[PDB]
Amino acid sequence: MADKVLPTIPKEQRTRVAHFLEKQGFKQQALTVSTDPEHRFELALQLGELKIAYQLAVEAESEQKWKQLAELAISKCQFSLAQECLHHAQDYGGLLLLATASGNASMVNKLAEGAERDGKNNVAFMSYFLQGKLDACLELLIRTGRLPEAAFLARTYLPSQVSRVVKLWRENLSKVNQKAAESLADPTEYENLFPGLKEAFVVEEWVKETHADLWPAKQYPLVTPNEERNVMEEAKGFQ
Amino acid sequence: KGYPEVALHFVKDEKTRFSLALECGNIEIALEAAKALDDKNCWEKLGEVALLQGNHQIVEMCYQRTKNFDKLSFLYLITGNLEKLRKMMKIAEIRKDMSGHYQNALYLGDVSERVRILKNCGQKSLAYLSAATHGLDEEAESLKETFDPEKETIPDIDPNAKLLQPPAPIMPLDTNWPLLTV
Repeated sequence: MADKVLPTIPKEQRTRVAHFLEKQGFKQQALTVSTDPEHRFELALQLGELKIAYQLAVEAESEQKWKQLAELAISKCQFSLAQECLHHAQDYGGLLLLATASGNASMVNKLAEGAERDGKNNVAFMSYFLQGKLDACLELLIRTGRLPEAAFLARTYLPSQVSRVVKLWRENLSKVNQKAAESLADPTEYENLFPGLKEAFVVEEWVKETHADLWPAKQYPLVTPNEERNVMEEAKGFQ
Repeated sequence: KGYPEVALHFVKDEKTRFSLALECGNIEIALEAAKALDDKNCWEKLGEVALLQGNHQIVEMCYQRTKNFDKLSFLYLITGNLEKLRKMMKIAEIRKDMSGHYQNALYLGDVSERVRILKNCGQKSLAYLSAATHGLDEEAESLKETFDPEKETIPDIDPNAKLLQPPAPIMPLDTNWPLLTV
């Protein structure tokens, strides 16, 4: 009966009543009438026509929508898309949590790009590492003035930037003269670098490694490939 | 200043001494001073500075009370050895967490965090994503089913980034770092 009336209601009317309908709990039906982007939106949150919600979003026109929505999407476990929205949002933090949990390089490159974006030094490093990229970690340091720290990495996992880098750090120190403050040596004397001969470089292990990076470590797994990184690793690594 | 030999002719209270400890940079006096400092910030700058000047063997301690725990952890993972971080991991995991477990996992393969993690999540989702490769996707499914599952779509993420790097023989780690005033 009402439907005959329905033509003979418009804009705003629909809204009020929609709220009534919503009160009725005739959410779907409430959806059908739906009439305000906001109105549609909130209801949409309740409702979850997911795709449908997207169309309403269309171009959302507010990350806040995406943020709100992201939580919702994620709940529905409509991730493929969620990723698209979140990505669309480029809302890195939550998105990272998923991306990381299954794992992914690709995410990492784009993200790397992002990593560059973020404005505090630290996250970006994990990324660089995570990717496996000393190089990236070290380059990053150059901008931030992480210098003592950069040396440790450069030493540990040797890109022998310890030599290069140390000179520069030392130079800062140098600026701030005093001989102790200057501090000096790479192959020999103070440090014996390559003459010490101990644990962050060489070819053979490295060759084995070269491959290693390429295969999946294995134990028993899924399509989501292996790498391990534990006891065993220590042993071969020494070899 | 001209030498801390100067410091020696005269100087006083730990507070004063401290001032000297910066002014000279008298970090000898600092050491004690530090002990006696406890004006945090004071420290707080200082261990680094101490490092900056030298010795992380010591610096680690300094930082230890300082609650730059993560930082120390970072030092440990930087270096190419495995335990210390793990106890620490225990001892901060044990002190709650929702975004931090991550620290333990990467340099590792295996994590135990997952046992805990599932509890925070408990949607079998995380548990699967994480799970599958030890050849263990399966338990994550068992619960997931039990629930009345809710997964239905996923995004890219197939393990594809390298958790690799650290320190095979020749050209170190750095537990301890040598130097020289020269």
